[PDB]
Parts: sequence; C-alpha cells; structure tokens
Amino acid sequence: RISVAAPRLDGNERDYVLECMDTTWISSVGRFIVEFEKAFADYCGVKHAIACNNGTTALHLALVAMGIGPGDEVIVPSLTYIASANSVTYCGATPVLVDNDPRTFNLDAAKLEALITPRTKAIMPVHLYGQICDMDPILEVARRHNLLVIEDAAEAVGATYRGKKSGSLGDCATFSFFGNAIITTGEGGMITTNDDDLAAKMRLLRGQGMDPNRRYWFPIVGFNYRMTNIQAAIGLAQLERVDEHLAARERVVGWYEQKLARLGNRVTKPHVALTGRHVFWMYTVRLGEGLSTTRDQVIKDLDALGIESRPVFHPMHIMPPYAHLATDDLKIAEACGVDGLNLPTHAGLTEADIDRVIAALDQVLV
Amino acid sequence: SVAAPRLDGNERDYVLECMDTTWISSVGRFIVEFEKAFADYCGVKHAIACNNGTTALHLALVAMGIGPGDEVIVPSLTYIASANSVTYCGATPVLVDNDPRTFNLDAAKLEALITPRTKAIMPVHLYGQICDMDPILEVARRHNLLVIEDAAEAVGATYRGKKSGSLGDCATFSFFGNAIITTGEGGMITTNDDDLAAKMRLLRGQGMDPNRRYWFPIVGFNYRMTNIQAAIGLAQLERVDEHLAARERVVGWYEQKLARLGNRVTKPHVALTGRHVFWMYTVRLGEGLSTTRDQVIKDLDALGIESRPVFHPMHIMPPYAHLATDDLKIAEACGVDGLNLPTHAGLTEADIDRVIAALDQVLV
Ligand SMILES: Cc1ncc(COP(=O)(O)O)c(CN[C@H]2[C@H](O)[C@H](O)[C@@H](OP(=O)(O)OP(=O)(O)OC[C@H]3O[C@@H](n4cnc5c(=O)[nH]c(N)nc54)[C@H](O)[C@@H]3O)O[C@@H]2C)c1O
Ligand SMILES: Cc1ncc(COP(=O)(O)O)c(CN[C@H]2[C@H](O)[C@H](O)[C@@H](OP(=O)(O)OP(=O)(O)OC[C@H]3O[C@@H](n4cnc5c(=O)[nH]c(N)nc54)[C@H](O)[C@@H]3O)O[C@@H]2C)c1O
Repeated sequence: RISVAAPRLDGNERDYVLECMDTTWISSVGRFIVEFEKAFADYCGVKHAIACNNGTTALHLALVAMGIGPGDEVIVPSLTYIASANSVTYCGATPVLVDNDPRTFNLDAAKLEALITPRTKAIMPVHLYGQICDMDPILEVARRHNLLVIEDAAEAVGATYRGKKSGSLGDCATFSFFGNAIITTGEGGMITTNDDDLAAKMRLLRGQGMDPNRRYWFPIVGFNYRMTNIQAAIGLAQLERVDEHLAARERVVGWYEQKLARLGNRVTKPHVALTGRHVFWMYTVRLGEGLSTTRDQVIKDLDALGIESRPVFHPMHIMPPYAHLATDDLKIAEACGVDGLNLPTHAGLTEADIDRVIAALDQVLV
Repeated sequence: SVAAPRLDGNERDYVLECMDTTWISSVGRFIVEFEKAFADYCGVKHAIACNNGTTALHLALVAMGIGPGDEVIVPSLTYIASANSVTYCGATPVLVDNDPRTFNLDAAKLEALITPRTKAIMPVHLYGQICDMDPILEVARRHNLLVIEDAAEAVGATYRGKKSGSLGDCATFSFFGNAIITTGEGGMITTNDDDLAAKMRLLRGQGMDPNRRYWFPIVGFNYRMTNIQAAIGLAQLERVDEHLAARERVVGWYEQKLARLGNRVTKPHVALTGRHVFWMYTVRLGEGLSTTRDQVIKDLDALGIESRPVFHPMHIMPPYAHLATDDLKIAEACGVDGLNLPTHAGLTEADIDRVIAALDQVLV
C-alpha cells in the first residue's frame, strides 16, 4: 500500500515526547511551546509565531485578532480547503470568492480588483500544494485599497517567494501541522506575523482572553486554541529536520518529473512558477480532458491498485454551505476541481514507489 | 502546586504506541476506545472526544441548535468558557445566582429567568460537586428546555446513583492538565441521544460528508481530539477510582485539620445527593478577617504554596458586565471570599499540615 501522505518521525520526536511524559508537562504549559515558536519564527524569518491547536483555529484566531467581524468582507479563493472560508464565517464576516490561475491553482491577482467593495477588509491568498501565490501583484492591490493580507500557508511551510519564506509576506499568516503535512504535530497550527500588536492580541485571545496578570480576570471573550507541549515537542523535532524532509520530497518530485513523460498528454504536470521554492506538499496533475475516465474513477482505480490519491478540492461555491456565494467568474476553480489529482507525495516514497504509481496511471488513464 | 497530573498508569506506554505506529493525529483507534470506555464509565450511550472543554461546550450547543436570538441560562459564578460558549453561537447567556454553600446554580432562582427565548439551562458542577439536578431537570421539563451539564470539573461524581454526564440532554467535560482525568488538553461530550451525537460528530469533523472526499454539506469545525490525547485519557480513565480515592484521602486530611482553623474559614459543604469528587477543596474565608482573599493567596504563595481564587462571576467582568442583575449577590460573595486549596493526588498528609501551618499563620 502506497499512502498519499505520511509523517516521517525520524528525529527527536520520540525522545522529546518521552521527555514530556517523564516530566509530566503534557498540557499547554511546557518548554517546547515557546521553543517550537521561536524556532518556527526564526525559520520563517519573522518576529513572532503563535502556536495553535490546528490550522483552522489558527485562521480563526488570526482573523478575529485582525478585527474581522460582522459586516466585513474577506476575499478568499473558491478553490481551497473549506477552513479558509469557514474561518471567515466564524467571525460573522462574508467570504468573497475569487478565481484562481489554471496552472498554479492559486488566487489570480488579476481578478481581485473588481471584487473590492466598501466592506472589504482583507485578502486571503492560499498557497496550495506548497507553492506560494504571486504575492507581488496581490500586495500592491491590497496596499492600494488599504486592505490586510492573511496568507493561508497551511500547505506551504518552507516555500519561498523572491527571497522571503511563506509566512512573512502578508500582515500575518497561518500554517497547519496535520498528520499529512510537511511538518506535523499530529494536529496543530501556527500563526506568523511581524506585527507586535497583532501578536499580543492573538496570544491574549488564544489563552481564553485572560489577563496574564490577573487569575480568572477576563477583559475580553477569547478562545481555548493553545497547542500542547507534546504537539510542540513533535513539531520542534520535525522542524529540526525540515531541510532533510524537504530534500526527501524534492527527491520524489524529481522522479515524478523524470518519469511522468511516460504518460504523454494524459496529465498536465504541475506548473512551477519561477518565484521561489515550491515545496510540493502534494504533486498535482490535471488529467487531460481527452481521457474517457473521470477523475473520481481514476481515484477508485488507483486505490484498487493499492495506491492512495486525493481529488483537488471541490470549489466552495459548488458545495451546500457556500453555494450562495457562487458567481459566473469561478470557472477555472471549477475546471480544476473536476480534473485535478494529488498524487502520493511523502518522504517515505521510493523510486520504485514512484515507478509503481506511474505504471498504475499509465494503466488507468483512459 | 494547587493541582498536578498523576500519570501513574499506562499513559506513557499508550503514547509510545501512537509514536511507534505513527498514528499521532486525530485518526487512531485510541480515540474510539476512549470514547467507548468513557461513555460506559458515565453510563451513557455516546461519548464524543474533543480538543478541549471549551470546544466541547461550543460543539454541544451548536449541535443542540443554539443560535442568534436564543437564551441559555448560565450561573454567573463559573469558568468563563461556560458563558463564552453560548456567546460563540451568537446566543445570549442569562445569568443565575448560585447556592452559598455548594457554589452551584441555585435551582430556586431559575423559573423566574425563563423567557420565550430560553432554549436551555447550563448547570455547572463546580469543584467536583453535582448541582441539585432534580429540580433543575423538572423546571426544564416543565418548560420544554434542554439541559446541558458543564461537568468540566466533575468526572466521577454521582447524583442519586447517576454519574455526571448522564443527567442532562448532553454534558461536557475537560481533561486539562489539572483535571481528575487529564489528556494534557482535551474534552468530551456525553449524551444518550443518537441524533445529537451524530450531529456533534459531523460538526466536530469539519462538517465533512464521510463518504465524499472534500465534500462538505455544512460548516463545521476542527474540534477532533488526537490519538495521543485519547491514549493519555484512556490510561487515566483506567485508574479513575484510584485517583478519586487519593483525592478522598487528601480531603479527609483537610477535613480533619481544618478544625485547628475554627472559623477564620468555612469548610466545603457536601450535599448528600451523591459523590462529591472534590476536584478542588474550596473554603470561603472568614468575614471578620482583616486580610483579603487575594492577600491570602499572595502570602500563601510567598510561602511557596499555590492556590486559586474562587471565580470572579461573569457579570463583574468586562465581557459580561452588561448582563449584570441585582440578584447575583451570592455569586459575588463567593467570588470575594472563595479559596481553592491545593487538591491533588500527589499531596501528603504532611503537605496538608504545612498547607495548614501557613493557613493558621495567615488567616488574620
Ligand atoms: C489550505 C488549508 N487551510 C487550512 C487548513 C486547515 O488546517 P487543519 O486541518 O485545521 O489543521 C488546511 C488543511 N488541510 C488538510 C487537513 O488537515 C485535512 O485533515 C486533510 O484531509 P484528508 O485528506 O481527508 O486527511 P486524511 O485523510 O485524514 O489524512 C491524509 C493522509 O495522511 C495520513 N495520516 C494522517 N494522519 C496520520 C498519522 O498520524 N500517521 C500516519 N502514519 N498517517 C497519517 C492518512 O493516513 C492519509 O494517508 O487534508 C487537508 C487538505 C488547508 O489545506
Ligand atoms: C466549569 C468549566 N467549564 C469549562 C472549562 C473549560 O475547559 P478547558 O479548559 O477548555 O478544557 C473549565 C476549565 N477549567 C480550568 C481550565 O482548564 C484552566 O486552564 C485552569 O486555569 P489555570 O488555573 O490558570 O490553569 P494553570 O495555572 O495553567 O494550571 C494550574 C495548575 O496545574 C498545573 N498544570 C497544568 N498542566 C500541567 C501539566 O501538564 N503537568 C503538570 N505537572 N502540571 C500542570 C499548573 O502548573 C498549575 O499548578 O483552571 C480552570 C478552572 C471549567 O472549569
């Protein structure tokens, strides 16, 4: 069996976790937290990193700290994982869906301007599959409208864009450390920012809105979105070998790049923009429109051959919760939801492994 | 330490099993095993593990249909999450006073607060003591209201032969580091209602349709517990009686020495409706005293003795001051004079004494 993603706990994870257990610091109180944060902040080259329980709560906490609320509009790509839009909804705000680029799958900056209104407060570029959005044109449209930018970098730890790491481009950014992620904590998330004020607000809200100086004295309504010492310990040990893990994944992409040619025009290989490092959290192809099969059957057929795969997201506006947000200008997102396929991408796959997926695809793409 | 975890069971092993098999996220068999074991322990049909006690309250309320325009009765005297959870739904907390001895929701003050908007009542079992449920459940029945127990601090408590978590339409617990059963951070919802449980599971899991990769029929949350968390909780639950017994010992100790103290403090009232687990041993400091409750904490600390104030009621703090009424006097009185003394399984009778050295050397 070839799994689509899998962690590679080949560092201090086990030992750092035993330290947690042995010292009994297993809750959201512990040394690993601030250490994983600091190390994470260094890695992104930002001033602050705020560890959360998951990528979804990281998004929600960031938005609320940014002051997003009822009446506000936040521009979000329709093609993304639902938490991007849900996080806006939790705030009482309205997601304003935008189309993406047919090759990078990312928010198409040329389509932003027209979506801007008196209620717009922020734009949420989402760096799908490990590739960062074309940030230059996005920030200049934002700057021109005095809008905030929050990167949804859930799937992009380690990616770079014109010398800056994902996480250091927008006013703030969030990451996920779910089990299939480049860096995992089992479940976990992180917000990054260089804004002191924003960081304090996030921390205050993350820790139940409690006055740090007054036990049980709460100036505002907050949340319980803290990460545990155990999650942080695993995260620390993972980031410790982030380069190694990134290398392994690049090793895999190369095989894909080297052997995909075998399928000819049957798939479109992921386009890599030349702006910085694409970390390939997943290697995603667009199946040729010529095939007779459907993307879903291919998924079935690969599974039947003992090969895991995932569909590129169903766009927000085609699903029940956000169908009310549909517009006539979300066509690339739909096209992409129909023909995209994430292929197995993880540090444990072997050349052979790849050969197997390629052979399976050669076989199933018809 | 006012509280501390007691990891003297299979926690480490169960955790190394998640590391060793690599199931460390919110997929692992420990999650369902812990839920099953916990449900059985509570004597209920379903248990839904969550990432903490606060999200467990939120999830429960949302799954109960609580929303904008609804009202939920909540004691002013409680941990803030009880009220915030209602706020998250866009609902309005309607504060009620508590009993001066048990610190729990005063059932006699309930019917007066019911309105056309009331959809539920949230009795909070503070300090390991279950509210006086009978009346609470009748008033609710009478008004067709739902009851959600915030049982965060009361795992193992019993009321008339029934365990906390099995009395209302649903209930929630917290497994924070200082709890009777801990998972580091973690929570659970219990219920006998199949519909409710299904809805809670759907929402807990990002609203995803379990049979369609990335197909979501509703807006959910990411409120899942990790396999590692459930592994720790399964292990702790395994030794629940053992941990409860240890607390009982510490308790018998306080009880038997509090006396030296006479009346500069008031010992915790224990209702005889079932077992009081004493997540914390809480006294109300004596009226006459020249010092202040926070000075006692302060002093207590300098002496290297950790303690916590009984909660400041919601209505006196900024987020909920607009909900103040003139009939939350007991809450305020308790917030003023209440004190939780270190209460945990790793404390010694010596520990106690010394706690007491200071309590005598400090109640002025
Ligand atoms: C743009 C964006 N924004 C925000 C978010 C939200 O972040 P978060 O999920 O709240 O942290 C996300 C989150 N995206 C992830 C989510 O975290 C989500 O959970 C995930 O859905 P999934 O594909 O259905 O996840 P899965 O089927 O549970 O796990 C995928 C593979 O990873 C493996 N795996 C997961 N956990 C483990 C583990 O602990 N151990 C091992 N060995 N394998 C694991 C599974 O066995 C599968 O092979 O994939 C999504 C694309 C995002 O993409
Ligand atoms: C009625 C009610 N409803 C809902 C909730 C919310 O549930 P949750 O917190 O969302 O799970 C709660 C939550 N109550 C707890 C909260 O979970 C909470 O965080 C806690 O606040 P705190 O007093 O400020 O907690 P602390 O100072 O961080 O920890 C207290 C002691 O426990 C220790 N401790 C915590 N975690 C660990 C650990 O992992 N290991 C060790 N050795 N000690 C630990 C600390 O060092 C302290 O000595 O006390 C509150 C009463 C509740 O009471």
